Amino acid sequence: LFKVRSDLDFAEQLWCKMSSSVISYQDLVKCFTLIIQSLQRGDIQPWLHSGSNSLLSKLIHQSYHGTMDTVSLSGTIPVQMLLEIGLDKLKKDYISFFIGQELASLNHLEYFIAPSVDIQEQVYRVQKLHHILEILVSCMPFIKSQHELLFSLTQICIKYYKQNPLDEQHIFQLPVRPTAVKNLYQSEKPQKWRVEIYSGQKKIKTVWQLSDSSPIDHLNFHRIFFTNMVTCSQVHF
Amino acid sequence: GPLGSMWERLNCAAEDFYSRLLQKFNEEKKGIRKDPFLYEADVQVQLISKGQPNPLKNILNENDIVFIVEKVPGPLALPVGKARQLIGLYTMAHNPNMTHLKINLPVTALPPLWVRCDSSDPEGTCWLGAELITTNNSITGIVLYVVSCKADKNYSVNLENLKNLHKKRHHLSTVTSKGFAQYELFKSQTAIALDISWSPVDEILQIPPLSSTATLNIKHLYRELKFLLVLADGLRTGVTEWLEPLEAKSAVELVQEFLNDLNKL
Repeated sequence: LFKVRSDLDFAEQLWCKMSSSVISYQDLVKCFTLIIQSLQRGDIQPWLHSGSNSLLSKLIHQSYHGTMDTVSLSGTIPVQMLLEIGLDKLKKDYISFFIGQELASLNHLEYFIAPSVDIQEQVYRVQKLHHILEILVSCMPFIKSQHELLFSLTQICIKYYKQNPLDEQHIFQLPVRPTAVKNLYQSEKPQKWRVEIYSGQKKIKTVWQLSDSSPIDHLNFHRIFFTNMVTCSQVHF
Repeated sequence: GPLGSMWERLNCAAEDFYSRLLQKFNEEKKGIRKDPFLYEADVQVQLISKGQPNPLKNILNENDIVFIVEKVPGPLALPVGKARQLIGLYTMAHNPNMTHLKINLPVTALPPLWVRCDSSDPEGTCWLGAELITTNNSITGIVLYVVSCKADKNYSVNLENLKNLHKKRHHLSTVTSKGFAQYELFKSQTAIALDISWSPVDEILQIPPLSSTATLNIKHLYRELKFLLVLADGLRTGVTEWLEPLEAKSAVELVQEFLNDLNKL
């Protein structure tokens, strides 16, 4: 049972509430109107986790130590405002998962966390963090209690997603010791079994393989076993 | 084009193929032109770099940089005869004994070339490949690979037969072996398999020993994140696909109620 981040601040609790109820733009205007007035009236003193660049946090600091800006909740500002609050809170969820499980350091995550990039790029990077968690969750049943396997996987995923878009077909390779994975294969019937015969000239080979489905995607076939062979010829110039 | 006709050598079919392909190797060593180039309107050619899915991984232990050639639209296969011509061009374009009319620098070894075939050929060829053999910088030969694939109720194979078959065919006295097995752990991104390889093989269907080398091969979201994206898209397009609410209290009530609680100390 992983530890849920429950130490939520005013902005984060706001996000949780509004994220389960808001159904229109006017919802956002009215919700933010009440909070801003509650602040200008000085009726509340909310706490924030340090280090947030959201408009709301700004407007809160200005309420505590001084007095606030005339915001004007027009155009897309009320959307923006909730989006910011959501980003902070979600980034902090991910940080606490990865740091807390010792899968990565704050330093490692910096790219995904970045404040400087535009709001759609920040959102996009949260989706990369999520996609990393999905990968981890997918493998957990198999690399159960192998913290270094979990760790490396997280590292190679981070490395990949700083440089690459989310939509690319990609195969991650995670080196694993056969002992750490014994039970998953030793009594199991393999989906493919391949013997390759060569000699010094490692390019020159004969290959036999058995598969329980077609190893050739373009092969049009119009319990079945699939067998295939690879043979070669040397040609000298 | 000039291919198959008297003007083939004359108009440089091979050299123009070798040049085209040299663009990509030289290109992809940086830019990744996400377009497989149309060599012959009906024939396209992709290079496979990085850690992208390699179609040859299904049948081979090596994961090298490689061209894949196929019929223009799963992927489609050229007739065997056509694939053999293309394997021919690639071979000649790298042959030192071949007169060159355009290319005036020594030819570089290009990534191996592989071509999807339709079988339809007595011996049921599904792939043809060509790989260069280079001594230092100097070329010397090519390996020509044939792949055939059969599906049946039965199968028969003998570790000794394949050992000899390799020995007879390539005139050799010793021979070693490398084993590989794949186990599908999870299907449905979303696909996980375990790849295991060892040396040497002493048994067909041998169970990979624990000293084998191995890797894990890895190929309604929750509401808060879904809401996030809803807001993001709305902001981008002006069309917000609001979600059904979870709470019976409206946004405003929940917020007012939140505010009430924070005023009471």
